Amino acid sequence: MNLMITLLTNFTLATLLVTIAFWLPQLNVYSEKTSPDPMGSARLPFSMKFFLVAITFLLFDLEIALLLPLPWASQTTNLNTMLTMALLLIFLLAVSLAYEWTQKGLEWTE
Amino acid sequence: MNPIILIIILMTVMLGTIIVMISTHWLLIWIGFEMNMLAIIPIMMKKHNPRATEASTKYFLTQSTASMLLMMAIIINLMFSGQWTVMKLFNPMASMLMTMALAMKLGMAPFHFWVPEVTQGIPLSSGLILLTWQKLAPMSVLYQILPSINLDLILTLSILSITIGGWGGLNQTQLRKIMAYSSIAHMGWMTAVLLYNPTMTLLNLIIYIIMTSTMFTLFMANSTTTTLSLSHTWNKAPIMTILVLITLLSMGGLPPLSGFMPKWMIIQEMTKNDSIILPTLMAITALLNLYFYMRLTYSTALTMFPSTNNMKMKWQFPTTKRMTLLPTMTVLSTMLLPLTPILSILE
Amino acid sequence: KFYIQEPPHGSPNWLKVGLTLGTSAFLWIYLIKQHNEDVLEYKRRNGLE
Amino acid sequence: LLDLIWLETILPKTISLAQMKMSTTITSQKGLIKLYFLSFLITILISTTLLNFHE
Amino acid sequence: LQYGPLAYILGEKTTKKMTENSKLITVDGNICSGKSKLAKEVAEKLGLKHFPEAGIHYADSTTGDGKPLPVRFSGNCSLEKFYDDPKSNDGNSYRLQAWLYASRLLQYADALEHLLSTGQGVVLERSIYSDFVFLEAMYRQGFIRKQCVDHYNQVKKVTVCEYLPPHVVIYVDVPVSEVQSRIQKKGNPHEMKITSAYLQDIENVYKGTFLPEMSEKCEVLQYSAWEAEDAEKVVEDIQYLKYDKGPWLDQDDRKLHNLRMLVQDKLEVLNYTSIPVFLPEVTIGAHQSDRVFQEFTELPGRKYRAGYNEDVGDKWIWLK
Amino acid sequence: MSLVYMNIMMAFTVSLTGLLMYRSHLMSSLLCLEGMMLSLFILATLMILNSHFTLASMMPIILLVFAACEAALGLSLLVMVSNTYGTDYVQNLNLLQC
Amino acid sequence: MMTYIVFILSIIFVMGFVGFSSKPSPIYGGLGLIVSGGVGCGIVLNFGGSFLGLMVFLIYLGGMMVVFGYTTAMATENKVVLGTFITGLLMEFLMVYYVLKDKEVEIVFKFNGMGDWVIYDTGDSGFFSEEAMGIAALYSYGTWLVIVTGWSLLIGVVVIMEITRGN
Amino acid sequence: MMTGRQARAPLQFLPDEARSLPPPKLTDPRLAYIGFLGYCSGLIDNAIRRRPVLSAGLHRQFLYITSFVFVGYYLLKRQDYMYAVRDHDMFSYIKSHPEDFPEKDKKTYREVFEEFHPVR
Amino acid sequence: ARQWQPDVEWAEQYGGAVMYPTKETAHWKPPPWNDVDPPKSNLTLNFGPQGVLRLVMELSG
Ligand SMILES: CCCCCCCCCCCCCCCCCC(=O)OC[C@H](COP(=O)(O)OCCN)OC(=O)CCCCCCCCCCCCCCCCC
Ligand SMILES: Nc1ncnc2c1ncn2[C@@H]1O[C@H](COP(=O)(O)O)[C@@H](O)[C@H]1O
Repeated sequence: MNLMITLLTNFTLATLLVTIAFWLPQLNVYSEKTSPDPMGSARLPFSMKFFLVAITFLLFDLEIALLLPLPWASQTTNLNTMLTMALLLIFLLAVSLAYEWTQKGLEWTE
Repeated sequence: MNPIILIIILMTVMLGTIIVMISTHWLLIWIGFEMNMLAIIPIMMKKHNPRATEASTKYFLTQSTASMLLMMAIIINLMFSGQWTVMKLFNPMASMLMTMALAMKLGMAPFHFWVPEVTQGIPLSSGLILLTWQKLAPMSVLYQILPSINLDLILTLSILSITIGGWGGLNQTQLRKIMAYSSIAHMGWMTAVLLYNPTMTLLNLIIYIIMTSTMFTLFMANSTTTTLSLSHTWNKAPIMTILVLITLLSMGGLPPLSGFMPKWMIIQEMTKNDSIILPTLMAITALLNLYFYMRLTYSTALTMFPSTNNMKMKWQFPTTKRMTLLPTMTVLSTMLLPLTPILSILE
Repeated sequence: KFYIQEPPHGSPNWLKVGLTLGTSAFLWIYLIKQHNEDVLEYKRRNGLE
Repeated sequence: LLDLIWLETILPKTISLAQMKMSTTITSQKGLIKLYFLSFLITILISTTLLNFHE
Repeated sequence: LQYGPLAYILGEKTTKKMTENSKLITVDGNICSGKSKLAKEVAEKLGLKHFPEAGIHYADSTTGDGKPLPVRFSGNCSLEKFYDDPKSNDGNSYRLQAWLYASRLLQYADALEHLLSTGQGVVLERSIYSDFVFLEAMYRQGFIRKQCVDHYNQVKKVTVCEYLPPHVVIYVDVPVSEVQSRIQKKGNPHEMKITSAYLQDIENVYKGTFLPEMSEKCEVLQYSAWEAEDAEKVVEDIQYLKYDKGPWLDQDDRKLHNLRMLVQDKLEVLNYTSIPVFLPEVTIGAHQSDRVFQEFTELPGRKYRAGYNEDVGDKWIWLK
Repeated sequence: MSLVYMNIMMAFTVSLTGLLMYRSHLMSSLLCLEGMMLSLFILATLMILNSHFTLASMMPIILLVFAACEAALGLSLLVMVSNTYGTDYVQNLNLLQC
Repeated sequence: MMTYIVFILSIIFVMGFVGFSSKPSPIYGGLGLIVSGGVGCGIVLNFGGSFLGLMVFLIYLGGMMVVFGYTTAMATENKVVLGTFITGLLMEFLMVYYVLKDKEVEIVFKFNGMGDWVIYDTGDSGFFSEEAMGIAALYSYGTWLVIVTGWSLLIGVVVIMEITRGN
Repeated sequence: MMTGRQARAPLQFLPDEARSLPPPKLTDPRLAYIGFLGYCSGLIDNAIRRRPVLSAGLHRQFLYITSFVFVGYYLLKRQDYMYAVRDHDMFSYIKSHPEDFPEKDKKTYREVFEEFHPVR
Repeated sequence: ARQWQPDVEWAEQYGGAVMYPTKETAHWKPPPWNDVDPPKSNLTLNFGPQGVLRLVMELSG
């Protein structure tokens, strides 16, 4: 309950600062104006490279999600099985990265 | 696609279906379905045209929605039983949800509307994988959970599947959509005998896999997609027209062909249980499938549609393809009815 | 010589034909071995000798 | 009048033209994915409420 | 199968043999551009293999006993009747042109098969990118109809998308006057029965579409008549090329392995040559096709698969 | 049973009906699909924590991993469709009717 | 009120799902699903499943919804939205007022109307979270589970590199 | 149907009690029909690749016949085993339930009055 | 005189998308023979002076 009070306080202070930052310089009057970019008006080109690095992040993030309970898994009775599956998961992450390397996946985001 | 990568991906498909078959835990059933879909998506996109991307999009959305309904059915089973054994479900609502999810995975009606599009978009070999291998996993799960299936639900799905898969394929000229509506009809026939005697379900599964395997092996051997392209085989190879004659006549269940065997055993088992009306309406529906198989045979084999001049050049090149087990799959799919009591090996 | 190219089956692949005949003879002798073991096991279990 | 027209019409021809009509109406589909998934929704709602199939 | 995916698994890669000398070069020109000896000289000066120009009997030149078969089993058409009667009744013009395009597709498939299976370059003669230059000339002459051109362009649309264009294209500037001069200096009386506007239509489709549509997706060369008489200067121009066009650059083992698995399957190459479009100029009816196919069963070496015919003396068939 | 279970199931059925009525976008279909996954995660987690069934605590992580890899596969399918047509519209996907 | 805090967060969770399921846009759909993932994580955190809620934040909203917003923001740039929103909100608040007045409701199963604190245990678990030990048993017991999950992720990498290649 | 019986012995093609049964003879009509299916497989195999159908691959047609007889013999063994298990389970259930299968008194036809229906 | 084998028009019956075109399913064109559809660009930037140099790029990503 201390956590939700602290989150409410931080969110409320941030929302208050954002409201003040958007509405204090509106009290100034100065003037009005006309107000008419390296690319002028062209459609946004879809980059395949950015999407490939996003999915590569997502897959290695899932493999991290499998790797996360290792500090609690070292406390087990069954250490040989635990150590074998831990080294197995980190080796499968390395095989994922090596297949990402050698079959030309990390190109122009190297 | 890299051939080593193709072998790894096909073994991942087979591993997913094996994990569905062998496992006693519901999460491992769901994991087997996820592995199956995840590895079968590049098999559909082996050619990388827009039709395969559309077909894999439709297939992915249908199998994903089915897998989410499957996990919801598993989770409600964990409510009402507190355990994970793959056996009967301890809830009517989990039974209805899991039967709907397996109906979306089999492509049974009224969840059938993805089967002809995904069959039409992808190549012939991936269509063969889709229509033969992908029926093995949800029929195994339906084989395991039958003490909880609502009778009226599975019979409604079965007769609606047979009527839609029959009254659909009469119009078609594409060969893959004909195989797709044949798939919908045969899955209706398999699920209708499921609660009465499931050995006949496995018998219809084997005979259907043999007949669809023969038909797509012939379609790969001649590279035919439509009715007319199939009917121009007579001058390229006359024997292939005879083989699609006898196998298309088998798939509608002519006596004494071996495609008559499953539905004859199904009507034999459904009248033991005092259902005379329901296999009667089913056999009345199957005659439409038999009719457009007759129409296709009049197109292909019993008549000879006029060819072009370029066929004379293809006379001088015999087929350099891997027609793997095509005489074996043709002999099994037509001349097997004198061995009808072989069905007891599936007990 | 008749054919302007050497055909893929102008000469028999002796490896493949030897595999064919050897595997077929192996299946026949293994079938007859299993059948004789089956009839002897039948007459040993039922005591019909 | 009988044996080229009426007896020819009554058993095979009405069946023939009716299966032709219903074959056209089953594959009268416009191939749009919104149509089919909306029919899946109508399937789920009719199956739950209209048919007592959850009982 | 001597070649399959198991050959690619066990180590037979296609960029081992693919050196810089394995270049695909096509020399083109009109009916009397005189390139037939230039192709042989360029083939004997660059270490490349030469393919003679495919006609009616190219499939006869590959298959069987090699000799040109009778004109009922192969072709059902002629160049000479096309020259005598170009606006013919039965439609032999487009039938001959479709048979020639099928033979050029078989020739180009043999070219890519040689270039990918041996690594030895191929000098071509009027390849599949330069076959519509005769069809459009026939159509502008009114020798054929519109649906023939649409049929050919459908077949082109479902065939040419799978194949890669050659590296170098050499074009021979010969005007129509010298072409007609060499027509009179040949001595073939059917070939002497050709008018002027047909050669002009071939020239127009050449210089307006073929070199402009290949000047970006390959390296085109354009030379006159007299300067092609020394082939060693042409070989000099070939040896100093900066390749930056065509889809040859972005090729791995896998794309060219897909290409090699495609081109050696002759029926899959020849598949959509005969799309089932009932065009009556090329439509051979069922009784006539029956008759010619049963007589094709009667030829020596054509009854069975080629290693099983007992009218030419195949041995050990009972052990095959 | 519990009432929060009814609310998580109603969340699942709401994202179901949002998935079964396409408007325009394929990304909206994938977001309804992952809302279905999220409600499965919440419901399975509440049942597994509530019964103190210890060995199923590793089950929701496996659910999350498999269905997130499923979503990555869906995003790659959507990007191939976006390369084909330009949008992620579902009315572009009408080729396989014939 | 505070006894009903899991119920309040569940109502906010359903309101978020009706908010984005009416589908204004994939951008605002992702926005509403982010807010719904946070409040559903709060639902998980109020039963003592701290690690699974942090798996929600770290993996779901951390990787997957970030990649959804990443793909949405570079590949895209109503009446029915507001109508479906008020329709779903009227259905949900009818259910809320029913269970407020009746303390019992049946939509598909029968449901309680009490606070959902009533379904707990009153003991202690010693020197471990039970759920922490259950996830720590992924390596010592779940050999087959880790094998099939890691193989599915390796094939996931391979599959994505195949189909995003285009060729 | 009988999956409760073969759930304690899993994945056994032919169990240990199958060897109490008489094996199918090598002159069995079922096995000879499967050999005929092997001959037809050889014929269609020569037909699809344009070989002399009755001469080419005597080794190959003999391999088809040998392989189909070899698989079909074990299939007939499993068939006979499963039907023997079916009759054994049925007869043990009849013996273990005498009260459900009553010995009906077989009436002689002098007591059996069927109504005569005349045909005229 | 001899056995009837079909003409062109009888085989035209099996050469469409469906055997029977109705008024709703009449808009269909037949699919491609090799099952490949046609798929149906480079970026340009204008760097202002914000010495001073106005670069105009033609970028390929
Ligand atoms: C109770 C039941 C329990 C379970 C019983 C067993 C069920 C078994 C079901 C088997 C179904 C097999 C379906 C296909 C499996 C995968 C093989 C495949 O599709 O390979 C495709 C492959 C592609 O090769 P590629 O280089 O891509 O060439 C394509 C064009 N270039 O290669 C090709 O395209 C080659 C073309 C010919 C391939 C023919 C393969 C036939 C195999 C199936 C035989 C029949 C089924 C088995 C017998 C009955 C079993 C019930
Ligand atoms: N439409 C056509 N008209 C005339 N000749 C053609 C046509 N298409 C291909 N050719 C071939 O092109 C050759 C011209 O090249 P050349 O060998 O130099 O005479 C002819 O002899 C024909 O073999």
